[PDB]
Amino acid sequence: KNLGGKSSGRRQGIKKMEGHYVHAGNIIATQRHFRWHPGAHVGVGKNKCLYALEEGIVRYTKEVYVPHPRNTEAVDLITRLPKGAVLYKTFVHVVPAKPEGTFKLVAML
Amino acid sequence: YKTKPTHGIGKYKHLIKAEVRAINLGTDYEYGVLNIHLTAYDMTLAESYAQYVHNLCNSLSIKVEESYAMPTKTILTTHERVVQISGLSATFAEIFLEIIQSSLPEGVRLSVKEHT
Amino acid sequence: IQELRANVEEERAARLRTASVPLDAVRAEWERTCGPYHKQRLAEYYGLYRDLFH
Amino acid sequence: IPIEDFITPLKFLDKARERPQVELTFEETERRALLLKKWSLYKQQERKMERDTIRAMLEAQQEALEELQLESPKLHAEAIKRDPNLFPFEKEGPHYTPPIPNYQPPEGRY
Amino acid sequence: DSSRASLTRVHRQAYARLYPVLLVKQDGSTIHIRYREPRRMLAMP
Amino acid sequence: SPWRLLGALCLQRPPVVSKPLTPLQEEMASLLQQIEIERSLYSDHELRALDENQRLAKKKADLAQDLEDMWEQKFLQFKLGARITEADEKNDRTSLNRKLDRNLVLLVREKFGDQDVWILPQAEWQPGETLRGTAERTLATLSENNMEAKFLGNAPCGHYTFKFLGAKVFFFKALLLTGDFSQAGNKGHHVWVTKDELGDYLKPKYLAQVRRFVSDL
RNA sequence: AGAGUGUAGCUUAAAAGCACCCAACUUACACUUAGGAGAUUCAAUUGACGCUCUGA
Ligand SMILES: [Mg+2]
Ligand SMILES: [Mg+2]
Repeated sequence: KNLGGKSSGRRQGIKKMEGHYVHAGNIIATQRHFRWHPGAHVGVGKNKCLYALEEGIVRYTKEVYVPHPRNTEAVDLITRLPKGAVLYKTFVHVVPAKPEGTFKLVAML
Repeated sequence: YKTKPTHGIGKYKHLIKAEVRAINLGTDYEYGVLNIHLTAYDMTLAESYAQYVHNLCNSLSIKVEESYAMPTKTILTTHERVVQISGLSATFAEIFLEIIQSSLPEGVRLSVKEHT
Repeated sequence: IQELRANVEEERAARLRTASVPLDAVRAEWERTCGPYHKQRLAEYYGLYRDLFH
Repeated sequence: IPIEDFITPLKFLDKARERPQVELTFEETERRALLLKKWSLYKQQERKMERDTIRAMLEAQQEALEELQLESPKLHAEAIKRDPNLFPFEKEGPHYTPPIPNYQPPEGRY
Repeated sequence: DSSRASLTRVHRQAYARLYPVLLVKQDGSTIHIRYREPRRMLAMP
Repeated sequence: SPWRLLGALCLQRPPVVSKPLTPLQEEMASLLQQIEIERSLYSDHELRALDENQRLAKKKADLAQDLEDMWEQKFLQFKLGARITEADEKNDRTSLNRKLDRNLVLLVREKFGDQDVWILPQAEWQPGETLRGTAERTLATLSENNMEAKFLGNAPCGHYTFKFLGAKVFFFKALLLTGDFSQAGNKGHHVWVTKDELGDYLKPKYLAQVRRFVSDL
């Protein structure tokens, strides 16, 4: 009488751990619900996936969650906490390694 | 992560509560859910004092439930303004019910009616 | 600051959101008080101290 | 029955045409806004007097309940008791006058 | 402080032009109420 | 320690006559008037006080005033009782009708042998008599009138202890919902103090410190 | 008599930051917007004016 339920695992989770070198566009962490939020130099997909935006090193921090004011499912939560409470989520950053470019002499005009 | 010292840094639902008999249990004695009726024949003077007692419960930290009205009687309309109140101490049930009494503007009638 | 709130037409413009402040005059007073301490951030932010006085 | 009267009155739709002449003079808006300022200073102290008594009456009541406790420790268990006879409580607001003369006692009531 | 909550105005927008009518209930207890065609002294039997 | 078992009764009277406005309120009571008048729409009275007389000059191109001159003749008819039935008495401290816009506390003078001090009406209570009924035993021990008082609670207000044998005096509360002051010219000296006469008749720190819980307003 | 003392209501603030006032939208509250007032108790770390109590 129990049908269905045969779905395979979605293989979501951390692809690049902390300290791992990352190139631009490398998918950091595939997820279904927002478990790790995107930090510095990390973008989001439509399917909530985190991908690096610069070449650098993946770091996981705990940061203060301030949501967007136009997000009412998480602002009406924010206006319900007691007066000292502050939310925290874990964020994924990429501390970019290489600089953006160096000034090189091309000619002696 | 569970093995870590920062485990549960991000738990938040234990700071929200996401869901009456009088509380006189042994010594902690509080009133039940009161009703402060207010009545006059004016749309202003029935709402103006009932705006006051709400802001007085806000300043003096009393859990207000409701501020609704009763449907009028044809007798010229009767206006009723009912403020629900829970939470009174031993000490506070005097200082509330006097300054409430002593600040009624003009012929407006009071109540310490209750639930059901 | 008490005297300016004693002239009645001084707060005439203030409640019509239309009073003004002259920027030439604030400048030659700005460098009297905190114009030095504002230049300390600017010379710290522009990296002068970490390069020119080590 | 969840019936009330916070609806809009249905006869109030059509001929709203009395005073579009809503314009006010420039120095008159000074004193009007000078009064609404000086009333806004008025109610601040009109509140701060009441909030003074809401403490100053109060601290004695705890102090007396402390001065009831030490000398009479059986009996600060009944200063925290509650009265039942407040259930049809009432006080009418104050009036313009002591009520009346004897008589003349009339209205047609329709 | 029974002069506090009496300084007021009909806050509504769908409100008429009402006049400070004086009403006696039963025994000369006269109090102001906003009411039309100002009869300026009232009573009930 | 030996205490002389003596409570008291700070009675309150609710003033039934509302205080007249301050003129500082009255400029705003004049300003809250006109803003109520202008922001409205097409009232039923001026629909029949204006548009009739424009149609009546329209037939005159080819009544609500008798209403308006009759309804002023009921306000001039009914003689308003004054807020001021106080200056015609002006000494009548024995009457509950002495001050009408303010709240009143009873004060009966008595005499002791070792002291002689004006007092708030006392209560030599029994231990097995509760404290709350002791407040009810006070209205009905000396003045013997039928003042319809109701109460607040068994909380005290302020404990004052003049010792000689210790003391403790418990200042209670009551409200005059009504009062049948029979034999109003009693043998005693009951003085209805509004507020300012507490320093006129009660001198020390044990009776001019009652003031911190009387309704000032 | 004395002990403690004291920035506007609070400040392990040095003239501030919250509370607080009022008006407009709110059923009211709330939010927000427009506004509103506030203080170093005096005199050279210091001694005499105010409050709180210990006593009479
Ligand atoms: Mg499965
Ligand atoms: Mg499978």
